[PDB]
Parts: sequence; C-alpha cells; structure tokens
Amino acid sequence: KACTLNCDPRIAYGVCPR
Amino acid sequence: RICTNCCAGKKGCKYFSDDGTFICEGES
Repeated sequence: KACTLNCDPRIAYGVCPR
Repeated sequence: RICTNCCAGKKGCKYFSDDGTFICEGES
C-alpha cells in the first residue's frame, strides 16, 4: 500500500479505484 | 504530494490535473 515516493511531476487528483 | 508517479501521479492510479484535466489511467 502507498509508496515511499511516487507522486506526480505535475499531476493533481488521482483515482486508483477505477 | 508532488514527486512523480501514479502511485499518487503518472503510471498506476487514474489521474486528473488542477481542475480535472486527465493525465494517467493508472498505467499511462
């Protein structure tokens, strides 16, 4: 679950469940 | 928040930008 890093260069909102 | 990759950004979860401008279907 989650990540030590990994978090968008410029993205904003995210929806892992579909 | 900002660090690159769809775990929270690009290539892994779906993704929208600022307003809702799409960028990654969690693998793009």
